[PDB]
Amino acid sequence: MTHDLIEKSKKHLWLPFTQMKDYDENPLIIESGTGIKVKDINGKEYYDGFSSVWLNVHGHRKKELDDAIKKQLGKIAHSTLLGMTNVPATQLAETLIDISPKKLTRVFYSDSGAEAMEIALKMAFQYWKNIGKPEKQKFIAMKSYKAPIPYVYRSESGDPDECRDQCLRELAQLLEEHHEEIAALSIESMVQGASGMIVMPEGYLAGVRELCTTYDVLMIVDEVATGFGRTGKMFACEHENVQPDLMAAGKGITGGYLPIAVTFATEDIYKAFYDDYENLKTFFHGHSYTGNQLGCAVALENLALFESENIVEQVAEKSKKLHFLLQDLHALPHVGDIRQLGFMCGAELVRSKETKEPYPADRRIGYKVSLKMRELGMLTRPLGDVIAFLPPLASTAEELSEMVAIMKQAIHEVTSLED
Amino acid sequence: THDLIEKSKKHLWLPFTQMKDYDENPLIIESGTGIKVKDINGKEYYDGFSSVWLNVHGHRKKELDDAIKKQLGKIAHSTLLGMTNVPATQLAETLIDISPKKLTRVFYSDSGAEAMEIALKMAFQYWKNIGKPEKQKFIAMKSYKAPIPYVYRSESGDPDECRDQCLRELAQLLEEHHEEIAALSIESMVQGASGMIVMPEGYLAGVRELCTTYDVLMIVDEVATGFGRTGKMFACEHENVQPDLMAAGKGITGGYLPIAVTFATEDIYKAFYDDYENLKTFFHGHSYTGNQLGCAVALENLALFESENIVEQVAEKSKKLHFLLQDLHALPHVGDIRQLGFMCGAELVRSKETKEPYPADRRIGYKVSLKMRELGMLTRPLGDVIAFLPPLASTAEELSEMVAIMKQAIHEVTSLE
Repeated sequence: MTHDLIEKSKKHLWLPFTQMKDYDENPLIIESGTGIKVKDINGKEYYDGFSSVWLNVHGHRKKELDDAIKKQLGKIAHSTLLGMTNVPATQLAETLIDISPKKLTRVFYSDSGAEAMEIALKMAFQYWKNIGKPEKQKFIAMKSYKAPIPYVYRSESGDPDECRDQCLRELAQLLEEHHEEIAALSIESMVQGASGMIVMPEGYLAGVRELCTTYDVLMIVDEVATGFGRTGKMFACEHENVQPDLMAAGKGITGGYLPIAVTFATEDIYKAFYDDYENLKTFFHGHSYTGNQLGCAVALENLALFESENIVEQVAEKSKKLHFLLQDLHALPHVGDIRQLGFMCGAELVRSKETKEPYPADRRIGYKVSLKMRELGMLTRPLGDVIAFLPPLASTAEELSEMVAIMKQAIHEVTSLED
Repeated sequence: THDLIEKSKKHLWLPFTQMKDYDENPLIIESGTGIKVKDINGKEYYDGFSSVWLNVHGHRKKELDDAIKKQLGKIAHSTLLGMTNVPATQLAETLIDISPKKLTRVFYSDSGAEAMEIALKMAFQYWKNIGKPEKQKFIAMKSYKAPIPYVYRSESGDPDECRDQCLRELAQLLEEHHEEIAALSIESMVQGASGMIVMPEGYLAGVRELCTTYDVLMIVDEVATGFGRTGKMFACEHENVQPDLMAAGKGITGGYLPIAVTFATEDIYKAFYDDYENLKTFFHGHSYTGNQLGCAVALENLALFESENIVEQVAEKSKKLHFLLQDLHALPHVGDIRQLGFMCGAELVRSKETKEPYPADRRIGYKVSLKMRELGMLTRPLGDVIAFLPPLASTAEELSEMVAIMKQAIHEVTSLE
């Protein structure tokens, strides 16, 4: 029965990033998917409006991807990368090196995007110790030490450039007086995802790259949310032509089918761990399913679809009519901000335009909208009161428009009643 | 092909491996069948370490292949953030059925390492949520440090004495520090990467008793020992111990895909269950959590455990495995053999009366591993401990074939110091 599936789900599960009480009152259990839609156990279909949490590229039950996994099963599902390697992980690594910024020449596999970033930090940490400067041991976290990222929406000036230069100036001052103790800087690539789909103003990222080079601090670029076509580029750091020292990737790498993550490094960083085992230069980390054949085999096929379906350039083109559709959401009294880079978008809801006072958090306004969209046939995740919109890269222009329409209807319906 | 070899040296950066070593002796696997793998040159190897302690039924197991192809016909991945899917829901029920009584909750992640980190987050935040933020430190077993028994390197060589000594050091530590301690983290029955050291009879149960007495959460690591490896489904069954938190992975999927789990009691779960405003949510998790493809193969893996009574015959085959390993003990540089089920280790030593280790210098474990490779067998040394963790599907004849190769290899490298 379907009512006992539901019952067993709230008895045995503990779900990530969710208040289980919320899950218990509004369960949803997915059974299948095809194209850009998923279907629950009652047969109700939804638009994957968030690409299963921004990792689904070509939709579900993408035949080429289905076949690439079946093909790989005919050989071997998993052999280890500890001390040795396998065919698909080696082949993928070459293809990954080709499509990434030019100075990134090394691929270290891991199991999640979060582990890839932790790996980037250990690499940066050990890097300085290995080249004889163990005083460089602190990190700059871009919101250790904290530096501000520009958020133009709520921001005294409301100016992309003033916000850019003012934040850069704060970074610049932090380096000036701490840099000799700092190993690295970690920053999302063009878009702050979880912090509300906040797009960086032009010149900002190229500007922190520049400061990092000047202060001998490694720059870690997190591309887990933005990588593989999401922003209309293969990697988002191309928007500003920045070369990372370290780059984390995952999610869409497999077209969204399986867990694979990568930390890219430069050759200069790589060679600081290359030496006789005796002189202790080895980077002692890495997991047990790292470079899983099944995940690498579906990734290879994923990147073959990018190149044979000009996916990145389709995203960039489709993003043009998407712009106008999203900008029309401003017609609603409780929108307030619309942010977009490629298929990476957010609509920040407010109780009042130009005070921009948010709703009190206890009004659950992002969550109520997510729930309304859900009854309307569309899945997405609210980040606070920002409605995220990250549809599959393979999303049609008509599918794009159907999704924005459901989103607009949901925002209006919840929000018309709040105040 | 031939080209692959240099490509791998140019593009990869491998985990826990000095790349200069890899370049000098590259190994690139192309396929597998049963408990053997084959490299790009056609050479076959016994998978003597189960692809690092995760491969259960061998490679290209029909039922596991079929379970993934079937799940592909439905959906590969949909999220567990705020919602769920059928395979992850079904699997959770099954994992609850086969895990210790007191564990009722399944939290998914991507790796066994992540499962353990989640367990610590659960413990740290549990105490905060119920108004004991002072309980924020941890005991890690070898933050605070207490000793695990290493009977071979002990001055009594007596299990009970080593056990009781290490328990009273834990006691002493808890007595003065308990009010600041959130949790204690320990491997279940066997210290894996530390060199395959089997815990003495009564020790784990003893640590469970002290955690309960001093109100500290017991986090149990079953990532390496889990799923029949030690001749029980979970090694903690050996001493009937009930964890508060338990990390698992590896063999969960028969070794096919990355799925990991953190088990929890309902008491711990409830401290995060509240109306959203009360700020009690466990805000952690990730992307491919409860992946359908991984959960699908895991469900089938577990069905095979049942229909093939994997556990009852790991325990059976271990009996004769004991004798094969004890004969290995006859080599002048095998100082110790440790075994619990299919989890074994041969600690190498410059000489036995002295138990004196080779200088790490000489790379004895490493050159034994390379020798074994030449001989058609893969394993990973832990320092100068040669690990032997063969697939649970290994036959009695395959075990002895693998032991004979290990023996030859230790003999040739070692007699040669």
